[PDB]
Amino acid sequence: ALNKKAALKNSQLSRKINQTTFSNNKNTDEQVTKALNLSHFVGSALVVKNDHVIYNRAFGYANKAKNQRNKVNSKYQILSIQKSMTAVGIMQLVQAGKVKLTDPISKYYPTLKHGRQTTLRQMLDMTTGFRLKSGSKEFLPENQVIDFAAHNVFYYPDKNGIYNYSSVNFLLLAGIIRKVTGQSYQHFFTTHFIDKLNLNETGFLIHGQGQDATTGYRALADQTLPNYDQTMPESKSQMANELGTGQVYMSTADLFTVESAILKGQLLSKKNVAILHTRTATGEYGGGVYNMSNGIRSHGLGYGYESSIFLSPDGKTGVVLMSNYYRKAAGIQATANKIFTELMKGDI
Repeated sequence: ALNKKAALKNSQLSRKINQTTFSNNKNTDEQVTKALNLSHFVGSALVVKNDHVIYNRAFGYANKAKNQRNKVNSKYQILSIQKSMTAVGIMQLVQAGKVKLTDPISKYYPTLKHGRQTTLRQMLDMTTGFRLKSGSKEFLPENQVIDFAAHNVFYYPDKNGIYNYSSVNFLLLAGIIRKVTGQSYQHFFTTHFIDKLNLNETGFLIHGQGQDATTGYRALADQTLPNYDQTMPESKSQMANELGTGQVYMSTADLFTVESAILKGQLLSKKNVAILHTRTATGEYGGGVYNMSNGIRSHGLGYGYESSIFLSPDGKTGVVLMSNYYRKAAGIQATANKIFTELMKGDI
């Protein structure tokens, strides 16, 4: 219907994006702003080159009703980009000698009837046959979010060992962090990421964003322009059910800091970062990110938000775009991809 039309409009936007020039004898602000304006971007945009911020600008409204404009320090949902952080949490446990990537899931989830042999390595690479079709419709504490998933997950033998995206893999990994450490995931995340890296605009949505908050907006089918006519709800249960997988908010700077710190070896040895970030035979995905010849990427979608990061192998050069106004017909990822490609060539 309009669904199909929206995919087509987005293809056409990617076309116009991909055919924009980009020269380094022209002002960075002007060129990036032109590309963001093409997609009618709403949110905040960060471009870093050899660790220097070269573009940092916000567009549209954090909360239109309250006349609050998005700011460079606005907070957005990182969504699935949190999986890369859960992945690093697991590999920290590997480095500390507390788990192995060859461990079978049945070591941690003894009640599972099928897929018991599935390794932690496979869960980290999206090469498992597990799927959770939906979480609990009522708010559950972490231990019960984990219990729900372990008892409600499907297993598909056809999908064992081949890349197929399934979020429950990372919820279950978060439950393994809980079991091994005896800590909550929220506490683990706070000490290992928030405290460690001095993140001041990072937290869990279930506890509120505080200052510089944003509101998620709902687009009607096939719309490209932001009208802010409808907010997108997210219940407490939906936030709880994103344990390990998409329950965190960050500023663009805080997201860049985490992903960069990972690659620079600040949280985990460079050797273990490389072991973690290893693609598979069937997919670029490995260890919670997509692995490319020219760095990593991760993308998130939900609750009216979209998030995107592209980052160079050494962590010093990249693009973060986050939006509180997802539109299928005006996605942000192709824009971030093009900026990153140009940035890595030397064209900015």
